[PDB]
Amino acid sequence: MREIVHIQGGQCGNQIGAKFWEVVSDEHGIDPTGTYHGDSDLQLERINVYFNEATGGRYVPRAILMDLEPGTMDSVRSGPYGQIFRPDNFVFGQTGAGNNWAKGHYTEGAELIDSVLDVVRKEAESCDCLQGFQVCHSLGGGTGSGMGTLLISKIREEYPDRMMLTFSVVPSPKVSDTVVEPYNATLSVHQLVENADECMVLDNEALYDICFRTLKLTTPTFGDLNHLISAVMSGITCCLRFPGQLNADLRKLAVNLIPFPRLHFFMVGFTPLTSRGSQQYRALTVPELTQQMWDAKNMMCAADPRHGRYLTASALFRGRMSTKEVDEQMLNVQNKNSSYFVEWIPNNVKSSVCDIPPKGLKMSATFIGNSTAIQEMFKRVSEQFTAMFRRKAFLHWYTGEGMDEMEFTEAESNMNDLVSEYQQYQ
Amino acid sequence: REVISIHIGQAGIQVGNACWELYCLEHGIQPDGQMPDAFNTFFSETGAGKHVPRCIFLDLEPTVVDEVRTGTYRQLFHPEQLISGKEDAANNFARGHYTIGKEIVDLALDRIRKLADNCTGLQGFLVFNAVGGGTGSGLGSLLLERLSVDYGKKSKLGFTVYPSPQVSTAVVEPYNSVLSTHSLLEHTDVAVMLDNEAIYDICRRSLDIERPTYTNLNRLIAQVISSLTASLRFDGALNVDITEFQTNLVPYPRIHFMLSSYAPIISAEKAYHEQLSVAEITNAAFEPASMMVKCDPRHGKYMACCLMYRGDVVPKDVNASVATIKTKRTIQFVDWCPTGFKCGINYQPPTVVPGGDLAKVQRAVCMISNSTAIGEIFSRLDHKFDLMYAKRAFVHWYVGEGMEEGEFSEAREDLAALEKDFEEVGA
Amino acid sequence: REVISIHIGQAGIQVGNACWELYCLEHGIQPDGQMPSDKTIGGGDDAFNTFFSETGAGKHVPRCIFLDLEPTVVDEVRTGTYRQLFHPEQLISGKEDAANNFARGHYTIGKEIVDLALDRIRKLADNCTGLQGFLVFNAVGGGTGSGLGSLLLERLSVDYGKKSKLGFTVYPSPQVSTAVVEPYNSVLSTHSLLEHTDVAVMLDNEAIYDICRRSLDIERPTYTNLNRLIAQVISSLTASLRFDGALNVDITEFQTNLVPYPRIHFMLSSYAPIISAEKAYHEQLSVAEITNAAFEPASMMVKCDPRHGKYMACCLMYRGDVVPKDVNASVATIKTKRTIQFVDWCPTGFKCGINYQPPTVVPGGDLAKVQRAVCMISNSTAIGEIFSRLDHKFDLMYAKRAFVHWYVGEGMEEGEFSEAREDLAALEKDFEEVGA
Amino acid sequence: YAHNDGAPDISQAFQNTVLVKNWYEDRFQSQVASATGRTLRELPTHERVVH
Amino acid sequence: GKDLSRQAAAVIFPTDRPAEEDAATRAMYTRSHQDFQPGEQRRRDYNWDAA
Ligand SMILES: Nc1nc2c(ncn2[C@@H]2O[C@H](COP(=O)(O)OP(=O)(O)OP(=O)(O)O)[C@@H](O)[C@H]2O)c(=O)[nH]1
Ligand SMILES: Nc1nc2c(ncn2[C@@H]2O[C@H](COP(=O)(O)OP(=O)(O)OP(=O)(O)O)[C@@H](O)[C@H]2O)c(=O)[nH]1
Ligand SMILES: Nc1nc2c(ncn2[C@@H]2O[C@H](COP(=O)(O)OP(=O)(O)O)[C@@H](O)[C@H]2O)c(=O)[nH]1
Ligand SMILES: [Mg+2]
Ligand SMILES: [Mg+2]
Repeated sequence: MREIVHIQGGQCGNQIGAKFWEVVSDEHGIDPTGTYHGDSDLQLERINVYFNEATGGRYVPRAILMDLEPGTMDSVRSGPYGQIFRPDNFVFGQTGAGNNWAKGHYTEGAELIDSVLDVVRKEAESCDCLQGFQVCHSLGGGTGSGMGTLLISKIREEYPDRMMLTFSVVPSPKVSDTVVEPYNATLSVHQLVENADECMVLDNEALYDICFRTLKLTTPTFGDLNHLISAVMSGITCCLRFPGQLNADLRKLAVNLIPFPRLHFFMVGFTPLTSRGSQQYRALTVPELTQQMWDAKNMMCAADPRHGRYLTASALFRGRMSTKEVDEQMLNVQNKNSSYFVEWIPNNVKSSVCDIPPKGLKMSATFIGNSTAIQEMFKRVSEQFTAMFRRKAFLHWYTGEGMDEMEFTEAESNMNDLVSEYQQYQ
Repeated sequence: REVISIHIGQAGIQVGNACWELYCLEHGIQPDGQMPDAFNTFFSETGAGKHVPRCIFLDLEPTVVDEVRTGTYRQLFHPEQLISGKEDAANNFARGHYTIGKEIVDLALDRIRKLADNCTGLQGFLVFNAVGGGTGSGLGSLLLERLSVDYGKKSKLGFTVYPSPQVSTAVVEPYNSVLSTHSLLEHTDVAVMLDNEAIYDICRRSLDIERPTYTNLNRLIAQVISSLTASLRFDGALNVDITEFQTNLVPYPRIHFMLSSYAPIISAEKAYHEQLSVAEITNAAFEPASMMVKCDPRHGKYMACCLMYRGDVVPKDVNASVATIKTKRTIQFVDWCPTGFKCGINYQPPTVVPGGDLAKVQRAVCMISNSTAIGEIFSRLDHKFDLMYAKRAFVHWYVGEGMEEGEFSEAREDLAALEKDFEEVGA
Repeated sequence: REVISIHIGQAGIQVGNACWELYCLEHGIQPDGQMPSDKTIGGGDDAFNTFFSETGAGKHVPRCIFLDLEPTVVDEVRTGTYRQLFHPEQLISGKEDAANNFARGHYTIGKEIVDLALDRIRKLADNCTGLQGFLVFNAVGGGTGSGLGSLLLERLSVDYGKKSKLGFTVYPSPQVSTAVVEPYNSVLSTHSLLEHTDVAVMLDNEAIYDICRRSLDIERPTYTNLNRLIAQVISSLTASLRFDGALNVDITEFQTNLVPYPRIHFMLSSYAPIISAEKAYHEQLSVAEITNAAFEPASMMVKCDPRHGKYMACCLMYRGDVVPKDVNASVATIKTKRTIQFVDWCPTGFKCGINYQPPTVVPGGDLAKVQRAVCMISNSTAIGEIFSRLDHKFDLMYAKRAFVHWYVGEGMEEGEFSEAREDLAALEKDFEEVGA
Repeated sequence: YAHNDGAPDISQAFQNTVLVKNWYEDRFQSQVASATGRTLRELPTHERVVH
Repeated sequence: GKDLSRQAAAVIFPTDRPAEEDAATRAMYTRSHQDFQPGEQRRRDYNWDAA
């Protein structure tokens, strides 16, 4: 019916998407061999959104994997639910970028983007009515950021009417993996602010601290982080996949959360996240979900929302519940901490309800917050970018490839104008 | 994805003699060539049941070469992969660069040309040489020149053996080291320094091997090389390829010089003794008691770092350890680069060689960083070079071989330029 | 109607370890916390509600927080049989002990542990809806139960204040003692316990030892038996809230009916019949003998003599098969007797209470399930004699400045010593003034 | 800010038996791992991190 | 020979000797010397069957 085309770039994108197609296959109850094995017929009615029938109930995903190293493809085919992807959707170069936006945006794209454009085109016209695209990638790496943003720009030029979600992990100084993470981050976000519809900012700092303090795991490997991100993405798309008392599609979320075409950077939260040692302390009530949702320690971005103002927000509820308690709870949390919301928009909170909780769960909720405290993170990046660009550190591996320094000046300017307008609305 | 390695000189092929022993032991390849896909980046699988390495040994004296040809690894190495000249260059850059190079280098390059032809997904070249000698310096530089002419854009990882400040075996090694650096600047894309006094202090202090030979040095250097190619070879949680050192650690086209380090260098007894954790090995990889180059980074400022991890390593604790490093102030970074780290993790633990002195460790760290203490190295070498050049000593060897005063002068002022360079960037 | 219970110190949480065992047995709840599967609880389980808050389906978590600074005893609870009943988040544990040092327990470690205890007790009160009051458990002799306990009582009184705080403290015996500086720690405790708590009940140890020796015929009792019958006293006190009786009183009644003066709040407790299985068979149990039995010093919980004092007021909870006619007859016999004397301030010096449900004991043994029992909480002047006894032995050690260097090394000074000493003297003057 | 809130501990890690810092939660994980039969490390991410 | 035999360990900590069970003799000790184990009541010889 309404169709989502999933796109995954880079090492981060390939692994989080593997876990994403794992949990979605789980919710539609399809085995790792490709056949339905669920119980109720309620799951069969909305598998067109994510899978296509091939032969004998073989539901294969509508996904495009994209990278430059075969190691990502080996990690794809190694795990379970690694055999259900179509081998024609395993499009992949051979050389590798390796933390280089130039290589990811001018050379490797130049001969990889055409072939992925052929397959994503064949994938797009294979279905009838798109809802849009959903891309998960990174911003620190090269083959994710550069190749991803180039694809995003090119597919938005071809299909300007379809929606677009982008789950991008941003780097933090405390969890600082690469060295040229500012050069790739600034140039990517400068592409996103002009081309992407809306961006869900993620980072590993919040995810590690969440897994320490709220889950209390001793060894938080990547698979757990990927699953939490997967939980968020599944919670986002719950409404197209299942009926409810008040459905909300992605376009319905975009119009209720984007007041200005450049104010589309959200912070995200997911509930419930409790240590399985304390899973019996807590009950399952809407106020119990709300106190964990609006908490600052539960945002998936290293940005204190109490250091700014919520412009708008949206809450997606799953499971049988009572709408009265939902609305009065949102109203109460809006009136109590009244200073942390903006004044010239009343009723900043959009809510939605679908009637199917995720598997093994009884009632869940996903939080999308458009706050003005995201400029602290971009300032946290811009000051590093200024420190590098002052005397051109690491600059030649970019400039000697086809890029000029004017790209860096305009990316600097666009970022500074964005953080200024966020500060203005504060 | 493959990488071919070249070994130049008397040092180059002895390091290779220990390095390829490690590769056979890590991929379980018998010394006669057959196993009882991860190996495909080093051992091409000829015919049926036989792997034969992507390597070249070369030298001008046949002694150490046919010692390889008659060692344990007779059937393993291709008969002509090991190249051998007739007579030595004999601690003479000009002799190794103009007289004998002109007839050995052409056979070397039209040999690696068909090595590259058999290869498919070449990452690049990684070289092994010493600059104190003549064969490593002279035709090593001559080869690097013709490599840069032929391919150029392919990376050239250079693990070079500089002369130690105090401990020294030769006399003209200042001249040869200077003349080699003059070409090592604009030819190698990135270079790792390896002194011998630093490694001698390591084996004396940590390993407590009181009287070490070269083979102990070669063995743990091979351990370093294996720890930074483990990413290509095996699957890890976060693998970083060869083109990363190019990007994440070379801020300027003429600043590519890196101090290397390794931890834990621990014998068989201190292993059961010590509780190996990521915090202390990430700490121990920073004190100069564990640097492979005799210098003090206290006097310098770091520019970029890179950390390979092998074994049971989760990104949590490596992230916590580098956080404690960034918050410490005993070491310092330059202000013009805030994010001064790069990580990399591979799953397989480093294996041990029978009769070796290193123990089976759960996890290990190979740190490669850039600093300005290397600017201190070149100054300390240039000072004693001027000492000899003022009196024009030993010059008649080079001039009679074919060179003149110009190359001495221009290499002297080039090292002066590199000096001005490092002092300018460091502040 | 809900009441939350906090346990501070080594002694308090061991009493709670026995107390919650009794509660789950009274409401028939298995150690895991789920109800028995075979027996259906029914929709309106209001009785469990005062202590256990139903969460989700079939699980009851108590409204309690064990907290202490040494981790040993707390993690013994965490690894014992009641691992599943409390999950980790209420059992607050420090890193190192206060070590019998009121200063160390009130100023050194209290500064970082009390705030965590407070915003937890906030969330517990938020979960609650009809909060009747708090009740605390501590032994004033120790370091944690005295220091941080008083700090906790102070910040609770500045948080809520108006709600009643039933303090069940354990005083040091005159001759029986395990510590040395507990005179100092006790005096410094009462310095705050006088004006902070509302209704504070005293529990000695040697009196209980005499009880297990004489009536329970246990020749050598351990702490387990002490805490078991103390849990019986507490359960018999709150059974008026937990269960419907013919004549119910709530927790605010001791506030009005037992405390005639805002600073004179110290209550002697007693229980009857403390009886084994053999004596019960040989003894006919009725109300007149136990109403007597509740007044002899051989069945009190504090080693003092009510003969030398005069009663201020008395309160009698009856559990089991008790009709009002004969309890009225027995208290008539008491008020006409002359072996005990009341104050001329109150003619009507009694407060009765009847509940239908009989006492329940651990099935293993030590106590025969009886048809009826009584718990007496009175007010007299023998308590003033106890304080004077502790004040003398405090002054003896203070005159030579013994052990003072630990406190001043922690950061306290002679000012609070002298002012607490004169405060207790003021309490002695108040007792002697009201008793006349 | 909100997510820093702490200092990394310079301390060694014991097993789940010794009562050092996180033994309680780790003990529950290990218990359910023994109940199923597989080890603690080998577990589906959902089983380890969702309700 | 003597400090390798280490007789003092054996005399201070008699590991070779069986521990304190005295299953039935504890009853006769309680009967004769009135010395019970700590957490026990005094036990009369009541025929509870008759009642
Ligand atoms: N660490 C280490 N250094 C070595 C080894 N072999 C040779 N060297 C060093 O190489 C330096 C000089 O170069 P040589 O290897 O002796 O000879 P060369 O470089 O081939 O030059 P020619 O003698 O003309 O052939 C000496 O300072 C040695 O310390 C080795 O196996 N390990
Ligand atoms: N009734 C009863 N009293 C106890 C018990 N355990 C300890 N006490 C009393 O507590 C007094 C000392 O205080 P403790 O509770 O033991 O220790 P504390 O209050 O935690 O102070 P610190 O040891 O410094 O932490 C002793 O004199 C005992 O009389 C018990 O299990 N039951
Ligand atoms: N949460 C999460 N982050 C990842 C994962 N894999 C990589 N990353 C992050 O991605 C960043 C580096 O991206 P990179 O792999 O270089 O992107 P690419 O080279 O373009 O494919 C690092 O900061 C990692 O923290 C994963 O599985 N989960
Ligand atoms: Mg030589
Ligand atoms: Mg104590």
